[PDB]
Amino acid sequence: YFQSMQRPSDQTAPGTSSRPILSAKEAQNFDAQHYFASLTPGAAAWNPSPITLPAQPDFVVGPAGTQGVTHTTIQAAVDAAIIKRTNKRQYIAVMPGEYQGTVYVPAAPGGITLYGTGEKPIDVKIGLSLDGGMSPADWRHDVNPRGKYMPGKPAWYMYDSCQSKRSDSIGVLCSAVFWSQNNGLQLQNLTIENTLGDSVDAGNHPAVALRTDGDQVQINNVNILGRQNTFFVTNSGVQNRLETNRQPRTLVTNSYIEGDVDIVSGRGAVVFDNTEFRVVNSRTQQEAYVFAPATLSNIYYGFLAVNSRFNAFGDGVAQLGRSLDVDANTNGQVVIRDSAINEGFNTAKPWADAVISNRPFAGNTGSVDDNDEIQRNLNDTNYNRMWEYNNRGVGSK
Repeated sequence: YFQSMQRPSDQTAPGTSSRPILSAKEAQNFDAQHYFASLTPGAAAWNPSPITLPAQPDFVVGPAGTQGVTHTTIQAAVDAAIIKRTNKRQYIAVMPGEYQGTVYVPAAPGGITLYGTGEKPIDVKIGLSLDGGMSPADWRHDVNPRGKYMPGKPAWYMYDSCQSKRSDSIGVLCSAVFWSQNNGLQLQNLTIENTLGDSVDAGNHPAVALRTDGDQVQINNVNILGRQNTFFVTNSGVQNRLETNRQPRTLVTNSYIEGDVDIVSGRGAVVFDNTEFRVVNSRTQQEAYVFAPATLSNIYYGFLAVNSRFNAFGDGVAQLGRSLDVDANTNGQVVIRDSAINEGFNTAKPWADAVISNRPFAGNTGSVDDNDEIQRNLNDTNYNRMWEYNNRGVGSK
C-alpha cells in the first residue's frame, strides 16, 4: 500500500486550552445533518435542495421605464409578494443597480426568493448606513422616507418595533439593512452592505448588513459586507428580541462575508459551506473576531463553518471568535472544520474572551480514559464551545 501524497492537517486532538481540537469521533456530531436536525420525532433533518430559478419571475425590480420592471424598490416588490397571502414560493428578480434603503421581509405563509440578475453578485447592491448608536429620530428619517413603512403595509410590525423606541440609541437589533423573518427566504447573486463602513471610528458601532430570523433560510453566492456585526442571526419572533425556545436553521453557501468585529453573530443554527470570510482593518486595527455565537447553553448547535476560507490583513491581531454572552444561559457554539485559515490570525490565542460578560476564554482539553480515548463533555458550561477540526493553512498551526 503506497503513501497518499495528501498533506495532513497538523491539528491534533485534543489541542490546547487556547485552541481545542476535536477528535474524529467527536467531529462526527458536527455536520450539517446534526445542525439541521428537526425537533419532532418521525422527522428528518432539513436537507435543502438548491435554489432553483423560474423561467419567469413573479416580480422584477429595476430602473424606472426599463422593460419588464414591475417595481423600482425592493421593498415594494416584497410587499407585492406578501399581500398575495399565498403558500407558494414567490420569486423577485433584481436587475443590476444600486438600491438604497432597507428591505424588511416579514413572516409569511410562503417563501420569498430574491435574486440578482447581474454577471456577479456585486452587480446588484442593496445598502444603507445604519448604526446601532444612532438616535431613533435619525433612524426613522433614514429608514422611512415618504411612507415606505405605514400601518397596513407589510412589514409594519418590524418597523414599528424599532421606531417606537424612546431610548438614546436604536440598538444593534434595529441596525440591519436587510432584515428577514420569512421562513424559507432564499437569497442569491446579490450584495447586501451596511455602508456605514469607515465613516466611524474603531469603537462600538454595530451596523448589521443582513439579519435573518427565519427557519429554512438559504443564502447562496451572496456578498455580505460590513464592519461590526455584518451578519446577524436571531431566533426572534414578532417581539424583536432573542428568545429561549426556537432554533432557526440557515444554510449559507458559496458566499463572501467581510467585516471586523463579530462579523457573524447571534442565535440560530447556521451552516457555512464554501464561504470566504475576510477580516478588514480599515476601521479598526486593534481587534477582529469572525464568529460571535449567542447559542443557548442547553442547545447543542450554533455555527458550523465547513470547507471555508478565512483571510485577515494585519499582523496576527484577528481572532476566529468569542462568545456573545447576551444572557446567563448563553455559551456560544462554533465548529470550524475542513477549512483554510490563512495569514493574519492570532494562532496562539484564536479565541477571545466573551463580549458583554468578559468571561475569560476557556478551552476544554478533556481527559483520557480506558485504552487512551479523549473524553470530554462538549456541552460543559464550565468551558467554551468553540472548536476546530482538520483545518489547514498557516493560521491553522
